[PDB]
Amino acid sequence: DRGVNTFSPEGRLFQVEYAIEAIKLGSTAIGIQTSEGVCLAVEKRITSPLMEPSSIEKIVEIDAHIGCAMSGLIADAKTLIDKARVETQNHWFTYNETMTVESVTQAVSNLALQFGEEDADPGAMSRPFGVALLFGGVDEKGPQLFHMDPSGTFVQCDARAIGSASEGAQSSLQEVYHKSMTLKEAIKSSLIILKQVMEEKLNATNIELATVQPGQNFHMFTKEELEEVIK
Amino acid sequence: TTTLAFKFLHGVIVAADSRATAGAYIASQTVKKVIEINPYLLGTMAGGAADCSFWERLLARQCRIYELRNKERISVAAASKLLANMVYQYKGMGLSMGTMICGWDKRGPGLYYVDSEGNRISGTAFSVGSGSVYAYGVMDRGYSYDLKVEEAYDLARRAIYQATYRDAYSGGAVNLYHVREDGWIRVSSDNVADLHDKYS
Amino acid sequence: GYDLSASTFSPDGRVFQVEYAMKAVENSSTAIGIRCKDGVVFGVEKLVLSKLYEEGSNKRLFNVDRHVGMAVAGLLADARSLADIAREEASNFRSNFGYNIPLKHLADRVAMYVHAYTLYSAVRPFGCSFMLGSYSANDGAQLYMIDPSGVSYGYWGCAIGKARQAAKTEIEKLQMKEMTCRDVVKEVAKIIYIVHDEVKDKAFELELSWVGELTKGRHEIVPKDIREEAEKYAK
Amino acid sequence: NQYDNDVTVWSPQGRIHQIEYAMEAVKQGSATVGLKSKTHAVLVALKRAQSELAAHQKKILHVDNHIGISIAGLTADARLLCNFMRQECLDSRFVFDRPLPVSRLVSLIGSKTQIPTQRYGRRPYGVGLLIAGYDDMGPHIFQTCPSANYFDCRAMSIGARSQSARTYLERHMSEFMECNLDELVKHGLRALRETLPAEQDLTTKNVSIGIVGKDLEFTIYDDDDVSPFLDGLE
Amino acid sequence: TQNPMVTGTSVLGVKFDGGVVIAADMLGSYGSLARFRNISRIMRVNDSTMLGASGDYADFQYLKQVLGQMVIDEELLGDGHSYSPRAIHSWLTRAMYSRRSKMNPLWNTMVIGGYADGESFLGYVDMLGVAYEAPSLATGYGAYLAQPLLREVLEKQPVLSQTEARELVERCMRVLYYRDARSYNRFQIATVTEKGVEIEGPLSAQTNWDIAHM
Amino acid sequence: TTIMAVQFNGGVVLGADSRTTTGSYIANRVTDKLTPIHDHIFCCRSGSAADTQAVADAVTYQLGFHSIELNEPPLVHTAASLFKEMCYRYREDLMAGIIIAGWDPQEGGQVYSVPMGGMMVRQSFAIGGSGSSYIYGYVDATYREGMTKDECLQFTANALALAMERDGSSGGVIRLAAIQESGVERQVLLGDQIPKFTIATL
Amino acid sequence: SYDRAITVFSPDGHLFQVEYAQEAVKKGSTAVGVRGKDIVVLGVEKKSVAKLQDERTVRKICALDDNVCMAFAGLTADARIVINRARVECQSHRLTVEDPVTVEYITRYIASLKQRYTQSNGRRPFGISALIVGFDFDGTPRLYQTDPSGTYHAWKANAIGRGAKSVREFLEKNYTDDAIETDDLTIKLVIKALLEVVQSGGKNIELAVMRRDQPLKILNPEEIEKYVAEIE
Amino acid sequence: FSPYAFNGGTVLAIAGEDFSIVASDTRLSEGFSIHTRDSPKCYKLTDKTVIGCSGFHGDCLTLTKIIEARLKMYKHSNNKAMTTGAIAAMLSTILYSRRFFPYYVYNIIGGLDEEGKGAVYSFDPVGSYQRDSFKAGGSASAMLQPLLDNQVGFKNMQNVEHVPLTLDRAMRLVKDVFISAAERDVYTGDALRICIVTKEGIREETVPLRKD
Amino acid sequence: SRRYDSRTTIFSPEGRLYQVEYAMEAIGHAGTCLGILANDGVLLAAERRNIHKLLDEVFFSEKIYKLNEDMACSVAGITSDANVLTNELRLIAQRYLLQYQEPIPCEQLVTALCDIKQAYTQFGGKRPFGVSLLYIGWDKHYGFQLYQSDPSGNYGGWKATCIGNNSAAAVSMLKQDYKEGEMTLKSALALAVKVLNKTMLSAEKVEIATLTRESGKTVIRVLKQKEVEQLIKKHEEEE
Ligand SMILES: *[B]([O])([O])[C]([C][C]([C])[C])[N]C(=O)C1=[C]N([C]2[C][C][C][C][C]2)N=N1
Ligand SMILES: *[B]([O])([O])[C]([C][C]([C])[C])[N]C(=O)C1=[C]N([C]2[C][C][C][C][C]2)N=N1
Repeated sequence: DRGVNTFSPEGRLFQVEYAIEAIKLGSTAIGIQTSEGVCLAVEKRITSPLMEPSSIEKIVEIDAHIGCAMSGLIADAKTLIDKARVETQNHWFTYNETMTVESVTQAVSNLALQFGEEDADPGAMSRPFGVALLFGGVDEKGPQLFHMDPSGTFVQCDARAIGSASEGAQSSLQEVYHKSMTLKEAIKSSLIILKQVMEEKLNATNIELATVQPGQNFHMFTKEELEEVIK
Repeated sequence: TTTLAFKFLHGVIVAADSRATAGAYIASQTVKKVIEINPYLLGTMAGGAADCSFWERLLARQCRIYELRNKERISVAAASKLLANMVYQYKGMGLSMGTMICGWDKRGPGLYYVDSEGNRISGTAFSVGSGSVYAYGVMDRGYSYDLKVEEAYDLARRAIYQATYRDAYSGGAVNLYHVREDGWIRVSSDNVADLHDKYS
Repeated sequence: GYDLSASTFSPDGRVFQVEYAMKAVENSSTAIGIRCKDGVVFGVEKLVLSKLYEEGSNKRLFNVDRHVGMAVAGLLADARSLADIAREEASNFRSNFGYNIPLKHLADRVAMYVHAYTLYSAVRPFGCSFMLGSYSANDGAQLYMIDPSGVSYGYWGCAIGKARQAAKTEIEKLQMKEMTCRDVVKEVAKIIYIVHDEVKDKAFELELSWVGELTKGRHEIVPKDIREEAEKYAK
Repeated sequence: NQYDNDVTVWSPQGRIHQIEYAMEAVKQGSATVGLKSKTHAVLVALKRAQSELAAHQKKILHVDNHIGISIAGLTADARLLCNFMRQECLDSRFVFDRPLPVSRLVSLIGSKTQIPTQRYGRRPYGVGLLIAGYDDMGPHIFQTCPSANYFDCRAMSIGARSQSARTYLERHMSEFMECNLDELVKHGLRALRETLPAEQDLTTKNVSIGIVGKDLEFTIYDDDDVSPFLDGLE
Repeated sequence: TQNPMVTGTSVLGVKFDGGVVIAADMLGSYGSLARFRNISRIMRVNDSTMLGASGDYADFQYLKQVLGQMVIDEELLGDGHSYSPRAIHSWLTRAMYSRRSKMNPLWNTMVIGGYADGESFLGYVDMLGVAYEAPSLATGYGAYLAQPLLREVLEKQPVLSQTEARELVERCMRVLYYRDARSYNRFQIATVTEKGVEIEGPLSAQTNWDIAHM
Repeated sequence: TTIMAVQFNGGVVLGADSRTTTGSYIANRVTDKLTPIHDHIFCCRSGSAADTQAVADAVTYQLGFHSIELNEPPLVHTAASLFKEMCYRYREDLMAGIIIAGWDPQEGGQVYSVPMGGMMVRQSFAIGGSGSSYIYGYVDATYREGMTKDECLQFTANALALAMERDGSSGGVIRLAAIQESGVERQVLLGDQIPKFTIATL
Repeated sequence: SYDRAITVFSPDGHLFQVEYAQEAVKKGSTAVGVRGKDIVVLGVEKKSVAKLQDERTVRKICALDDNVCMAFAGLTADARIVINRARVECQSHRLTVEDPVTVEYITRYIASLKQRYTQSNGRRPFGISALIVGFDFDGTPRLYQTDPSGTYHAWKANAIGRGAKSVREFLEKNYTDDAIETDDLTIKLVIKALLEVVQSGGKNIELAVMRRDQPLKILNPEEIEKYVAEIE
Repeated sequence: FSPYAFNGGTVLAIAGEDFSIVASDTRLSEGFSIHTRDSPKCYKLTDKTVIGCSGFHGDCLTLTKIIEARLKMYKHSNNKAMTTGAIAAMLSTILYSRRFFPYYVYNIIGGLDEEGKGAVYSFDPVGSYQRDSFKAGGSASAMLQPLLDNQVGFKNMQNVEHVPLTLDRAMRLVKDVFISAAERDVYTGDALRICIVTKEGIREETVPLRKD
Repeated sequence: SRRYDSRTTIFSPEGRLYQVEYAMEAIGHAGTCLGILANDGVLLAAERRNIHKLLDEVFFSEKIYKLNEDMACSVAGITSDANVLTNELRLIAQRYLLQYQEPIPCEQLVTALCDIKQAYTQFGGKRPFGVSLLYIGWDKHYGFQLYQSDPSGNYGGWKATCIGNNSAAAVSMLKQDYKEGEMTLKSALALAVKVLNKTMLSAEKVEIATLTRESGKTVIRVLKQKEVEQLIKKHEEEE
């Protein structure tokens, strides 16, 4: 038996390595960054017809200009999502201005490795958050998509896919995405890629798409909107 | 300071003067005593400029965070209750603020008065500030629940005008707001000097 | 299984963890200390692991006070924190009693702090040994040595590190007592050139620090000119 | 099998397996070179990237106007240490109203990283740092590791396959002092290129440059700002 | 320290061509009583810095030991870096303000005189944390009596010589002995140049009492 | 209260009155103000009786423990530094006017003054208490360098006697102490043995 | 105080402690839930139906507020702690906001506290699942389900505890838009679901309905016997 | 024991469409004596923002140091310099943090906004603030405010065409109002420091005043 | 430190809590305690496991304790754990009476002690209380009551129950002998004696306590040696 802060022989924290393996069992969420806004789409994955699909919130609102798509242990992501919401609200109170997308991802990545048994307090994490996040927003630099995992490493990507079928989805984005692709073109690409890697026939109640454009705010496609692009 | 608010048939009317003083000296005459919490929430300020500004800004940050978690706009009763509990912690410490929360939630228009002392009451017509006594006179006199929008704007403007004429700590311009079901709108911002030429 | 914690005795009555911490001091470079008629000379053979390092990097000689010196062996990270612990004790003592802390008391105070890491499971014993040298008009020339177990003793000529059993036979031929400080420096640099292995080890820088009447009771690093000449005498 | 689980467990050979495993974390990171002349200090970091649509991770970070660092190892750990160094530099400018000497800031990092390797339940910082700064004693290039040890070097390289870069720096170190910024930044770029595989070569999107000198505050060149230095290498 | 006990009077300070000169009388007053007539109120921080404190003497002795440790601590590292007169002044300003913000200040008024990197530095820190730099300083009752004299010489001759500044300091000390009821005719004169900090004294002034016969 | 300490070649000479008054009433007319901190280190107490006793006990404890660890006779300056620390630390809570005087192998006979505020200054002779104000001019005009251990005892007895007559808070007997390298020698001066000065009469 | 990490990840990215907490929920009594139009029902199987035990002191259905009530499955001792903490939040929500809590708000709080115990030091995860059922201010019946991990979902009809899969499959094929048409109809669908995972159902079933603008109403044995006769 | 000291000093701030002038006297005083004759109350925050403080010098020296550190920390996490409006909003929260032991400082931030037009923010001791065109704070704030109102704001004038505030006309106005404040206020005198914030950086001008 | 840890509050593969289950095994090897609810009162018939020819009688009882004015209890398990538990029960009842100035209801008291028992099985890393309790009392809301409690923190109200040595054998006997709703104190004592004998008696090997109501006052009393002796003889007449 080992402690939570134990390094392996290859130089990797065991706990973090197992937390990254827990994100391969979560739903897939494809994010595509363009010049006219960011687009996020997640696979809801309902396991029962009695289960209400509107209670599954894989994509949340961090602020008016920032969205968030998560994968892996959804319950652990509720603590990271609240930190991000309080961080962007705190920034506004102190500087009277919106926080940048990279700044929000940085503040959420700081808690990633904040865990341990010894030399800790009552309200301290005992393990790492087994969840990955896809931050998409619009600041002074325009549309920006960020990715944060259990290790606490946040990087920027033009197109990212996290979840169970990430490997298959990531490759399908590498040859269908270009720098001049429109936001409407990105929404179709994501939907097409999502439909391929999914088990259940994609429909209006299965997935959940969200978009954040320069002049607009965070927006979640409804049933009607989703149906339009589905056909 | 002179701020008034009253809810008639067509929503809530909010009016205030724009003058800050540093004793006998008139610090400024373009101060905004009405702060916007959000599109359906208004907040007036009276008393300590730094006190009302910092605490109403703190309430606005609390209302935005509340709407992200519950995925819905906060009510006028909850907004005032939030602010009331905030200032209660520092009760009898020097805080000086007399705000009025107005908005249009589920139960129609709502107008609450919240001071630093501890008060938190709901009503149909309030008036905070050093010139509030003068504003009450004109307000009540011309107040009617079936007042027309144009007639309500006149009443609110005339009420702040007479209060700035009698009170030395009230002056500047007269900012008028109108809260509706679709959200509050900035009616006007007439200057007191121009109002004096029209009422004479 | 009786050697995983410092708060465990083995059947024979030994604390294996503290014995394992002494193994780290026997893997480090050799540092010697010689006390004479009016001072203490520290000689540490700094083993340069790379050519990219600057001449003077990773020093093993620090001034814990203005009259006290400190040569170390074993882990450097642990020894650096012990040097800062010794500085605090020396500084706290001057602000309480109003004068320089005696070497005997400073050694004992720092040895007691080192012995506290050899009793619990929450911490591990320091993996380093060190010598403390000083000079005082009222006292004289003192030289103490503390190991990983927290034991501090007085000496005439001490030696720690890998080649300490071979460096102690070279210091036994010297008559330190009657010897001065300028004559000892040479002998100190000669013993470090004899015990140092030119085969197993590579390049090595010779460090030299002293403290006595010569430097008016102030511990310093031996002057470049005097160090350069002493290095030529060794060769 | 039972001596490599805790940092407070000395092994029979007199070593701490946990600290040795923490030094492997720095060995998995991308190479980062750090050399200096007599008036400048340069840190050329080779950025990495997973997917083709992903951006290159930042390797060079701001600490102060006279201090800059290059990371190699745990991303999160690096940030943690960077915040401490930034706070330490701020305190020095607030109290003494002057830049904190680079060497004095390196001792603060060595003490903060030593504590964790002696307490039970804690772990060492899994990251290596290459600090480039300039103060009253000229330009410096320090190197800190997971085992709370720091070295004062004329040139240094840490990360994956940094032995190829270190070898190159060891034969060109003599001609570093009397050499202008332009030539000294290209001397480090050549060393950073040596660690890379034979095929792929340095570009303007996988290389980061950080310079600090006697009459220049720490600057970080990334995309279009590194072409100037890049142009001039075979 | 809400109420000072044994206090010191004014401390003079004037920058000259190649250094700074500081003077202070050696007297510890207990109210109106001259209790201790041989206490040094000037301390040499390091090779390029000197300090002269007025006010509560117990507070000065606490600062003297808190500063001495700092200098000693920095010299143990031996990395070449050393605290400059401006860095010590800054440190004192933060220490005075911090104490004043906690409603428990060190009742003192310091005059920091130094000489580093070819520049003469003359700082001034009071108990409230108020600090500034000037060509000539004077604390206590010296700001009303000696300050006017020092300022009247630096207006027609901005740059002074070592001998000229020293001759001006003696004139100010003599004037302070005629009008300050808490001063002694025994003072010290510290000078910081390129060679270091040097303290002389006790010295005295040449008082004349011709007006007593008229 | 009228305490006094002077020094000579060998060591030092201490002296104090013995009156403890609570208003206009003498609660203790034979108080022993001279307190031994160590073998060759004494201290005269002045100010608050409860404050000086508490501090002296604390210092005596700290000095005893410090001297047992160092295995050497404690320095008089060390004892004075300890006193100064507590006097300065709790200057807003204590009311003391301690005068540390002893003898050590290093510096010999030393006299230290630690007034109310908590400052520490070494002098050749020191006077403290409420009755020391009346003998300030006397000690300045009578003290001469080179006084022997016998002249110091007569100098202290003369000054204390002069302060006891003018001060209402000073009186009773006179407790002297001569500390040298040989040891400490206490001595009390009662009625007839107390120096007398003819009161000016017409 | 204890600060040991109880719940930690494993080689396959699993959280064993939470998986063992879900194993304890499977050994609990079956708790069924069915959302109707103007009535929410809750059914709980009574395993230990001893004749010498006051049945009012050992119920699985509780009321958090006047519009919210819940049922559980797993360790009874833990359910009590979770039920009383949720009751304090309902009273706290009423003190801060004039209106009463919504079904989802309290479900979110109950699930958030469960996730909190699966990631803190010195504690172990809760071994219970909850079926929070109630009505909002709009009159919209609600039904949520929280589990040991801390995740909750809205449902139309769900079952928890031992043999929850068998009952869930029966609800999927039986829950239509005609089975919950009338008050009695919705109550009869809950009693039918419990009849496939119980022995001689009728005297071992305890259900409580919750109509609009009305407090929790526990139907006694006599009333439950009348419903079993109509399902024959 | 009083933890505050009135040190005097006045600071001015006028905003244009392409510039922003922030001026202040350089005399530090206490009671009736003059501490130093060379103590400007203008501090360069960023490349387009200058802060001016007056009042208790101890708080001015500390507030300024805090602002300098807050700007550095903000640039480290946000990777960009703080704007004039963000520096004004942050100062409000810093002044109000010490609400029960407030800084006796009168701050007047002057710089350029995002668009590029001059911006002036006036602050109160506890933290309250607002953006205006011109502002005067200090010991001569009541002596200069009325003049700026008339001259720059064109108040109480019936026949004026309201000519745009040029940078050359504003430079004379700051010099003129400070020459009148040195004739009446005993805390204003000796030297006037003028900082001009434009798009080409911050320029500094120094003019002498009365010494009596 | 983490190797010596026994991990008491930890789940197991089956989803059970070992420590709590091992504490339940220790309660099955303790003196049999039985409680019966009647119409005019409730009693506690526990068997004494502390029998010897050299033991003193000193105290008023050995297993049955008084919580407050209208409540009593009988423990079964670790003797030292009950001393801690019953002392805490008295504190809870005094704290409640100091707050509302009324006797604490029986179910509220039992519930409060169960919250403490369940806290030792979820966090703290300490072993659980190895004791099972039986409570009898009277309140204005439900009158006479009888509750049981185990080491896990679980509790429940009963009419007749038994904890200890032969709980399962005694419980079965009570099941086929308890006339629910028509039981009197006098007829309940027979039941206790009848069940206590068939699950093990002398008048010194057992201890009985009854709780009845007299003139708006709860009366708790332990039956005397003679008082019990007669009961034992009357059961022999029917055998
Ligand atoms: B009003 O007159 O109440 C007005 C309302 C504010 C602007 C929202 N208040 C002020 O004018 C005002 C005055 N002061 C302080 C008075 C004491 C000196 C410092 C200013 N604060 N707000
Ligand atoms: B002396 O007069 O200063 C003397 C010095 C002491 C004895 C060390 N002080 C006192 O006379 C004195 C008396 N008291 C108390 C007053 C209240 C009643 C008890 C005695 N404190 N100091």
